[PDB]
Amino acid sequence: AAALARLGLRPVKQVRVQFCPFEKNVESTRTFLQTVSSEKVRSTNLNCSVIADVRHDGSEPCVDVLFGDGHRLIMRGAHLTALEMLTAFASHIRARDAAGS
Amino acid sequence: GSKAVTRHRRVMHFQRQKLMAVTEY
Amino acid sequence: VKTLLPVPSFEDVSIPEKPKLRFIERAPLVPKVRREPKNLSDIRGPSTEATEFTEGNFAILALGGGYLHWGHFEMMRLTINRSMDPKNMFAIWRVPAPFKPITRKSVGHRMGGGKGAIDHYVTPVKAGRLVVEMGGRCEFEEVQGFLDQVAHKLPFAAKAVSRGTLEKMRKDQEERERNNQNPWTFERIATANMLGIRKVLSPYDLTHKGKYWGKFYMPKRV
Amino acid sequence: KKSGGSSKNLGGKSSGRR
Amino acid sequence: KFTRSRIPEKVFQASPEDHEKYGGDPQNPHKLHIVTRIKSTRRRPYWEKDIIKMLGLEKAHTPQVHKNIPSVNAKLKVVKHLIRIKPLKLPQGLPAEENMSNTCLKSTGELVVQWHLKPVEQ
Amino acid sequence: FKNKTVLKKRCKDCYLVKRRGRWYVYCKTHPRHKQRQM
Amino acid sequence: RGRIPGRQWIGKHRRPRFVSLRAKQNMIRRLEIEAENHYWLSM
RNA sequence: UGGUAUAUAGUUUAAACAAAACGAAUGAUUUCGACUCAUUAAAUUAUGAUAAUCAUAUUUACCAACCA
RNA sequence: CUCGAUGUUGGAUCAGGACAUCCCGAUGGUGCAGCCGCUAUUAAAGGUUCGUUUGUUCAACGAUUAAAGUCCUACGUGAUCU
RNA sequence: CCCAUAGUAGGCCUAAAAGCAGCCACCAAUUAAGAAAGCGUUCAAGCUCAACACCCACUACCUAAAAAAUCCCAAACAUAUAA
Ligand SMILES: [K+]
Ligand SMILES: [K+]
Ligand SMILES: [K+]
Ligand SMILES: [K+]
Ligand SMILES: [Mg+2]
Ligand SMILES: [Mg+2]
Ligand SMILES: [Mg+2]
Ligand SMILES: [Mg+2]
Ligand SMILES: [Mg+2]
Ligand SMILES: [Mg+2]
Ligand SMILES: [Mg+2]
Ligand SMILES: [Mg+2]
Ligand SMILES: [Mg+2]
Ligand SMILES: [Mg+2]
Ligand SMILES: [Mg+2]
Ligand SMILES: [Mg+2]
Ligand SMILES: [Mg+2]
Ligand SMILES: [Mg+2]
Ligand SMILES: [Mg+2]
Ligand SMILES: [Mg+2]
Ligand SMILES: [Mg+2]
Ligand SMILES: [Zn+2]
Repeated sequence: AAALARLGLRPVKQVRVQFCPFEKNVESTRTFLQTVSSEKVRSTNLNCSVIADVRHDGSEPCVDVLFGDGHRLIMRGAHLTALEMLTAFASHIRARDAAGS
Repeated sequence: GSKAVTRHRRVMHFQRQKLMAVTEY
Repeated sequence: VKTLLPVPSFEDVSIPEKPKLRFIERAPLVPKVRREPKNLSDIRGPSTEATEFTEGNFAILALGGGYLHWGHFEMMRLTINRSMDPKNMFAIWRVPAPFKPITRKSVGHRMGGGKGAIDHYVTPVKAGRLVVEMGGRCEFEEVQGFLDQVAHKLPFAAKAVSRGTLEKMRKDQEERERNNQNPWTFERIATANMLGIRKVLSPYDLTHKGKYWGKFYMPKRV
Repeated sequence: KKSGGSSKNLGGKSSGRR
Repeated sequence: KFTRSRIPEKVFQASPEDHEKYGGDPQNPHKLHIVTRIKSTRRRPYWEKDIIKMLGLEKAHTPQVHKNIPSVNAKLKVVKHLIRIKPLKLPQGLPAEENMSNTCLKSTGELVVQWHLKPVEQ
Repeated sequence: FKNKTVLKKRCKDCYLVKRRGRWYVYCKTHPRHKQRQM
Repeated sequence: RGRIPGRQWIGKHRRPRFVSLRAKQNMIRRLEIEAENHYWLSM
């Protein structure tokens, strides 16, 4: 949360996390949500929304990130760690922010 | 020569230096 | 559930009325007139006094022989009295005040012409002696910091210890002597004068057993 | 150059009595 | 000061694990010695130089035979760092009058009374 | 820097790093904490 | 460079001498002899 | 650079728990004053430790010195 | 060590070397805004003034300089001088 | 790594003393967090540590340097059975 708060969710428009709790491959996705849903990150951009939609359809978890520019980032967390998902998430923040300005 | 107690570590006789080397833990 | 543990209680401990270290005078009350020989064997070998704890639990251990003058006592006193808590700590001297006179000739004079005049006084110290003893409602980790700071400024090899570390230090050395796989030891050879080795040794080496060389102490020697 | 004082102790030159 | 050395008595007390290493018998002690100087008397005290003369050890690597008795042993304890002590063995026994000229002292310490100088038929 | 025989960190942002065969102390927050092994 | 003040093997500042491996073995060989001398001088 | 001395009212000067002196004020005195007497105010180079004695650096004084 | 002799101050002449760098070069820190400075790392290729009094080395003073460096060399060098 | 709400600015002293100039106490809310261990504020604010939760940082606590003057100074080598 500390590393992601220094950067800030400035370009981000919406973030959506969907996962199936009973499934045994959602630890990564639930850890990603624990930081992004922190008061440090959420404070940087109040306009930026953060949504969590729980499901029990036996489907895989995904993280969908909507940006202001219109570009989208999707990370399927079944075989991705929170750090990998967070790292990729940060890299896109830096690139999209520079493109806008 | 030098006294038995010195501010500096005094060099041993070679026979003693060998003794200390054989009698090492 | 991080497992918590009981803590020691020092409620049963008492603090004296003057916990701080008393002042040490440069010279004794009455000045001495009879000049003394160098007598260097007062810092040579192990100590036979002040090797055990009396009141406190932490101390500064001497790992070598040397002489202490007034400048050393002031450094120990100020550094300790400043860094210690008078309410929960107390300290005492385990060494007497400077009493051995040290003569010195005037600058520019040649050899001869008698003996010099008393310049200053010192306190002889042997290896294995306690210099300062501390205690009170405190652990060793608290005092160990500034006691080692003091120990590093002393003219000999010193180290802060406790009733436990000192005991462990001694038991580990006994373990080394017992499990030593070397069949040849300094004691066995010297006492039996094997190889005529007593022609390069000293009579004191029969008792020091190779652990001492002048004023220096070697703890790794068995 | 710089002169020095003398010793103030005299005597003590007796030999052993055997 | 450098002086003569007093060797403690406990030094000369064989332990049980020493008899199973050198092959001696405390009950049946050996009668004679085989002493041989293997060190120089130079750079040693004069009282060690004199003992070496009394024991007939002037020339080095020259076996001399002495009696295993306290008085002789005492002199050996003063120069025990200049010599090599070995017991005299008599596999054939004491030399007879007819064998005095057929003897030979081997390096094992044995005194053989029949020096034939011929391969063993065995 | 400042040549020191006993390196020591002076804040939480100081970090040890071995470079060019010797130990250094770097600090981005307070560049005066920089030390070089002597 | 590399001066030893004064004479090499005397005085306060001498040339350091180090114990080789055969010097150790040579001394140990002597000790084993004299240790067996103590055994035969004990009976 | 070296050591050796150094410091007290506003000044001047014995001594550190603060003494006297010039000057200041005050009365007493005189026709008014001076003198004189009495009274009053007024200080310990400043810093750290012993607890008021050693140190600490200043402070100005004081003599020292390439060499043949 | 040298007295059946190793000529000793300072200067002139020619300088060799060390770096513990006075200037010139490259860097780190600063109670470095800048201009000037303090401090530390690295660097010995090149350079490091003329005068008044004093036998002077030093020192003081005058005018300058990017700077007027610290030391060793039998207190470098008298079969080269003074 | 992670994270921090509350009786309450405890009482007294103090111009002021609010966890942190000093003296006294050092109890208590909440699953959990010192009447505060270290910075900081004129006093306050403010940043950390000890707490809970998460889950394995799942360490060492035995030593810290080096420079002179003619020109560094044998050459070299980690692996074929201790002679
Ligand atoms: K020391
Ligand atoms: K020498
Ligand atoms: K001469
Ligand atoms: K307060
Ligand atoms: Mg002597
Ligand atoms: Mg006499
Ligand atoms: Mg006589
Ligand atoms: Mg020489
Ligand atoms: Mg009238
Ligand atoms: Mg001649
Ligand atoms: Mg340099
Ligand atoms: Mg030059
Ligand atoms: Mg000359
Ligand atoms: Mg000439
Ligand atoms: Mg509270
Ligand atoms: Mg209050
Ligand atoms: Mg308070
Ligand atoms: Mg606060
Ligand atoms: Mg405060
Ligand atoms: Mg408290
Ligand atoms: Mg914490
Ligand atoms: Zn720092």
